Amino acid sequence: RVNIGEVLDKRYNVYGYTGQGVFSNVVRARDNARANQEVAVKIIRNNELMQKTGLKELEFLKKLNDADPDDKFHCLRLFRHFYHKQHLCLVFEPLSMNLREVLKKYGKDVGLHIKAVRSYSQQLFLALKLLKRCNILHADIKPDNILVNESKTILKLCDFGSASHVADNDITPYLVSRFYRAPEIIIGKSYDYGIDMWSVGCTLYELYTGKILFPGKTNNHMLKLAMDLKGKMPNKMIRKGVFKDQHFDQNLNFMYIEVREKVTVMSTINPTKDLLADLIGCDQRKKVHQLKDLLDQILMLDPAKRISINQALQHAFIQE
Amino acid sequence: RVNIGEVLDKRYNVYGYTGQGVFSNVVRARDNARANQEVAVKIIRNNELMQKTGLKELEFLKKLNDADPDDKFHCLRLFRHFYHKQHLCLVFEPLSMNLREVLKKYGKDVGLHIKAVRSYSQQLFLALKLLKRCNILHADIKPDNILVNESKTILKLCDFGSASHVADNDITPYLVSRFYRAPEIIIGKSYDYGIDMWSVGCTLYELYTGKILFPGKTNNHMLKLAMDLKGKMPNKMIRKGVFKDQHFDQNLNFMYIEVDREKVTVMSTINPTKDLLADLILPEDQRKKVHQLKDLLDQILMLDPAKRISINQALQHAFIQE
Repeated sequence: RVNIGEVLDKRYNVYGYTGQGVFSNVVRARDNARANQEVAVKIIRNNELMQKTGLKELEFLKKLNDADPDDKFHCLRLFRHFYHKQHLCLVFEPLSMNLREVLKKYGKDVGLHIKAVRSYSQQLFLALKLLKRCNILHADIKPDNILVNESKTILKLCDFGSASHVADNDITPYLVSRFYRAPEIIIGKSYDYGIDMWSVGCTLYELYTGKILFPGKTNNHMLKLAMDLKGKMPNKMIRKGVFKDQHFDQNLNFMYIEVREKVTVMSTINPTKDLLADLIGCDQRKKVHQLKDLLDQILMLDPAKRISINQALQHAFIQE
Repeated sequence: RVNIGEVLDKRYNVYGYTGQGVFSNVVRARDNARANQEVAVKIIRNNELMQKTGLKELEFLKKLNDADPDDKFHCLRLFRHFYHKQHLCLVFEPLSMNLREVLKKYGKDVGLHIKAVRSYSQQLFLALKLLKRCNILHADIKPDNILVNESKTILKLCDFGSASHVADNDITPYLVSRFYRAPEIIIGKSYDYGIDMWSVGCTLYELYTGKILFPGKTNNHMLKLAMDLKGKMPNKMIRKGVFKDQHFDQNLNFMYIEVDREKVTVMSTINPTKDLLADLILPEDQRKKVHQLKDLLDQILMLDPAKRISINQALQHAFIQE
């Protein structure tokens, strides 16, 4: 809703857009008060509840920035905030583009160089470590919410409008964006940092292949695709889920919805999905193997068997 | 103190020895009351202090067996106990030999197959898991206290005569047999389940190479051997140590003691000379496993237990997951 050339807060001169995505306009400005240095300004919706979550996003970045004084854990750095025409405005460090758009600039299904993915994975885990340390769930990790500097060497985890503290975790199967939504959310089993880990694993595969790992059209389709990888969901797990019903029968069989309407029943699924295959189309192969193995250890259906952050950080794929 | 022939408790015919494990002789018997099924009877030593830890022993085994009904977690199964000529007697499921003896039947520095080692690794971590779930430290894990069945497919962690609760952590620099003793014990830092995981690491290496990992002649030598692997101990950690003064100077430099008359040499930095992969060494399937073992060992052998790999994480490690 803002115009180019507009000066905001008597210092920020808006010279362009990063875009409307998707709950707030983010603009590029130069800051008169600081030698015309570049900033991003996120302008939150004119909106009764959009601003509630904007004030949320403010607090989470404070704690996260307070907790990372030397900024070494790769979360977006918030500078300050103000109000303009009844909009809360957040001022961030300037960052060129998100990984969604770098991936598009790489072309249909191409992916990033394995060097890049390797470096990015380490930065994302450092980010997961900083989050857990603060007892925060980011709860929407994917390429679209990861930003990078102009040189594309440093990434930052951004958009904390979905974030929450670990404790208040509501029981909704629609937490996190679908493609990156972990099985313990869908099923209704209690969850924590592991969902952020699951999401990272989802986007690492996407960073390297250029493809969405689990393009499920619904929660049922998601669980299906997950179990096409790790076989069926563990039984003790299936049972702890407040929504297990919606997805399994008392014989703990998976009820898979189809096309008109169909509802097949499966007692076991049997892994169909070849990660290592997908991670290649046509010493370099060395690392791709490691990455596959890394993806295998973080995409475990039971959160409790999922690789820890420090072990991820310590994994062979990272250590080169 | 027993005679082959001697029947114990009106039911156990003692027919052979496994021996004087250490603090008590252990013999093989058949149980008349059960169609002569095989048992081991452990006879604790007269001493009033020794039978005091025998009660302790009985206690931890009952707890551990109690908390593991299906026996999924690889601790020695106690059947029952009686008394005999004033000795406490523990009756265990019968078990062939320890890993100390199987290692010797393999020959000098030969070690076991990597298949067996990874199988044993999982079983050992499973035992570590039960111990933590019962808030017990074992505190003497090493090949000698790990028994195995006839076919050597299965092992059991045994000899809970050094075990303790986690809460009453006596600051002694001599918990655990020296070669398997973690640096936090020696430095006098506060310690917990981490010391059993360290011990497991040492015996996995020793299980595969046939070699003792840290054959240190003194506590000070052990620290030296451990920093050869990992580098100098973290300052953050050296400070938390009640016995830091024995090993590190005011500047936190390691003081390495040697004989011939005792000389001391100070090292400010100590850079890793120990090459784990090259020790610890056939085909690419195996070789890949051995690299995995080497990666797993490196997480286990972190000088600071705070950084040391957890049990659940160890169980999920690639080396285990096959």
